[PDB]
Parts: sequence; structure tokens; C-alpha cells
Amino acid sequence: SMKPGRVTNQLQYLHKVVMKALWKHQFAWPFRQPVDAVKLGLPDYHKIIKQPMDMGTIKRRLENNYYWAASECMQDFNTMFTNCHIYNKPTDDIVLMAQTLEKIFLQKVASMPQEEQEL
Repeated sequence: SMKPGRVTNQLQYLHKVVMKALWKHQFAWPFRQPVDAVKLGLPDYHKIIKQPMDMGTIKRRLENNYYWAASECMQDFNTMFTNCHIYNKPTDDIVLMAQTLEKIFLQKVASMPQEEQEL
């Protein structure tokens, strides 16, 4: 991080509303921790996916006031979702799970405060 972490109204919303809804969802389980490509038998995962990202990592970052700005957290979420769409076959079950979470993410983000302020 070039910037210190802090708390903004948008980051607090991403934590207390958006992550709260996503973490507990029944389709969250493939996304709660980093992909372990050896354990899962995915030998080219790290050749294909340049920036792994997962909700466990995002949740820890939110808990530890890691982020400087909400866009940084948003970028992490969209990287996680994109990695799934890129790596997986369109017919893989995990793609449906990611799509379901994306819809929830978008629905919650639609009610986030739209001007960012430090707390």
C-alpha cells in the first residue's frame, strides 16, 4: 500500500452491509479462501490468473482497515469474480455460484453512500 489504510463511509458499508451479505451466502464457500491450485488439482491456475483474490482476503483487509479507498475494495471484488469467469468453463457450477454472488454484490452496492468521506 502506498497510502495508509483508513475508514471511509463507503468502506464501512462494504464491510458491514456488502461483505456481511456475501460471506454468509450458501454459494460463498468456493470464495472464502485463496484458491489452492495444488490441492484442487488445477496445474495452470497461476499461469492463467495473474492476481488471485478471494473473499477471505477482502474480509481481512476490511477488518484490518487495509484500504485507502472504496474503489480499491471494489477492484478486489471484481478481480475475484473475473478470475472465475476467466479460468472456469462457462458450464462449471462455480460460474453460476459467482453469478449469484455478483447479483447480490450489485444489489447491495446500489445502496452504498455515493460520496466517500473519511470517518
